[PDB]
Amino acid sequence: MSEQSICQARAAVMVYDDANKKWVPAGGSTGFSRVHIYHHTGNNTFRVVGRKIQDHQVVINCAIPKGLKYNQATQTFHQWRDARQVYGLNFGSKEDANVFASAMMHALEVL
Ligand SMILES: CC[C@@H]1C=C[C@H]2CCN(C(=O)[C@@H]3CC[C@H]4C=C[C@]5(CCCN5C(=O)[C@H](Cc5ccccc5Cl)NC(C)=O)C(=O)N43)[C@@H]2C(=O)N1CC(=O)O
Repeated sequence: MSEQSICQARAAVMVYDDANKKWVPAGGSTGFSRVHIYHHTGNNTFRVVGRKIQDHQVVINCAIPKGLKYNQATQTFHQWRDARQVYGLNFGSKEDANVFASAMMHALEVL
């Protein structure tokens, strides 16, 4: 397989609607997702890909660039921003937040 999952964590994936200063559910679909970080070993790249638990819709698919600032705002809500959007993960548990942050931080160390 070209891409290998390095973690799976449960979270409600949010994107920030700057115009209304409000978080809104990614993909317009309230509820929780299974959120992976996938590693493409060929070029050592990483992306966050999350799918709704119910209907499998992909609600996030974003690259993790070198130098990203991953903000652990709370024990259960982490966020980061790129050139177009601000993403937030409202984790199902502190354990899920810890798993995801570990993998993210690993990725950011090896990029
Ligand atoms: C899904 C509900 C949600 C859950 C939990 C809480 C936790 C706190 N919180 C926030 O939205 C916080 C409070 C202040 C506000 C102000 C601005 C925001 C919003 C937009 C981005 N931002 C930044 O602070 C970024 C972070 C950053 C730093 C460094 C690198 C990257 C980033 Cl992204 N700052 C820049 C300058 O990039 C922000 O997160 N905000 C969440 C929240 O209240 N709710 C409840 C609701 O919304 O009802």
